[PDB]
Amino acid sequence: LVQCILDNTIHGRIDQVNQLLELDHQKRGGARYTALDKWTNQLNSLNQAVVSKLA
Amino acid sequence: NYVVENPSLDLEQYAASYSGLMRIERLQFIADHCPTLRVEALKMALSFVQRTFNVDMYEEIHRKLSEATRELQNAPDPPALDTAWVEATRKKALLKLEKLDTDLKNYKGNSIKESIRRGHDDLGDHYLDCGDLSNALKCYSRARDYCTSAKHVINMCLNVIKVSVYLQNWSHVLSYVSKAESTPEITQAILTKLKCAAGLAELAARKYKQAAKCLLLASFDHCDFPELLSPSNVAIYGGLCALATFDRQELQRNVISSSSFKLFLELEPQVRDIIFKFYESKYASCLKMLDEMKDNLLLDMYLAPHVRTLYTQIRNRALIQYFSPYVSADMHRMAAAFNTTVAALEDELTQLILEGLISARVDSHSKILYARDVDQRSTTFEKSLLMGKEFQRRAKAMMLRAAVLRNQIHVK
Repeated sequence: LVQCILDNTIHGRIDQVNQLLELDHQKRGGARYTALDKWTNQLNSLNQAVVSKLA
Repeated sequence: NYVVENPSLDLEQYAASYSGLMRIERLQFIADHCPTLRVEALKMALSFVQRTFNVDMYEEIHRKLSEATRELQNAPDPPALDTAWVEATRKKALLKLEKLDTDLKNYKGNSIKESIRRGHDDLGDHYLDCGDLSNALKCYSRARDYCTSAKHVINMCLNVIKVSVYLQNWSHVLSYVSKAESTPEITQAILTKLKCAAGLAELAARKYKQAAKCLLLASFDHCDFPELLSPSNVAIYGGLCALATFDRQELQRNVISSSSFKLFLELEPQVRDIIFKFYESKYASCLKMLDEMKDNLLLDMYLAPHVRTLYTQIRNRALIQYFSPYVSADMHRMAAAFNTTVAALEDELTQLILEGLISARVDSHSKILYARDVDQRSTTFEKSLLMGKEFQRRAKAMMLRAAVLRNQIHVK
């Protein structure tokens, strides 16, 4: 199981305490809020730098 | 720093594998950094330094051997240099050098570029044997001018690379490696020697990612390369740097695809097991072999400072990969995945979380390491609110600036 996860064939981790294999179901359907946040922060820092340089 | 005490080095093989001034430098550092074995290391060093008419470093080595022998004469309660060598060595060294100099200067009156280049290279080789670094460089730096063919350029690059390693002018090595590689249209494996020199120079220049990449491209067909670095240390140099920088999939591809590092790993089965244990998540056996590799290779020339940083990186990377496929990772089991204690791992884990790239939370109650999977949206909203607050503050600042500039408010 460890080898399979490290090969990116398994989307999940292992609970060795309880002898359990928890797999990430990745049902959130996101990965777009991350792009929105990156865009927001990058362009707002961009605007702040532009305003500071122009002032 | 270094100069630690540890036994079991094989002096005969390490001295015989290398040859030249590189061997002379290797014997001196090994003697200087490995006590309780410095005498035989110095005795073998001086026995080889007197060959090829050395002058200045001989006095330093003879003085060190004289001190070492004097120390041996007081513990279980100094050799003569035979200064007849000085009379003999100087008289022979001068006469042959003057004869060679007379020929080259006459050849300079004959005006042949290749002959001038070849003679200057011979003068540089003699000066290096005599123990004259800068003198060889100027001879080599006059041979660089009179080049005619691509092979002449390659020989010119190799000589400058060899000298600048002793001079520790690694910038000149890297510049000549780039010149020798990029220029002539990127059985005689010439690029392999250049890649080996670049990897050693980069590693001595505190570089690991590019040095391992260059070392992995080195073909084993080069075989005998004792003027710079032995194949045994080359495999070790590549393996340690690859383990510290190359990730799992990066490691697996590069080692297998090269097919020459597999031969290199055959030369050093210890690092081969270390990499294999690293792949199979057996870091307990991986690191205990690493500590065994620590003492045997911390008395190495260009490794001793860098190996400690490399080993520290290896320990960090091993911990990161181990915890990655774990949700409720028991810190007892993670501690049991090495010879470390529970408290020591907890301190190491806490340091890794502070630095980062482990993304975990420590539950000291049951001593279980729980991975952190924060909601993207909550963090996004928090930092967006912070950005809005900062934007409002900066807007207030700009409005105040405009107000004070419009009203001409300034200290006179």
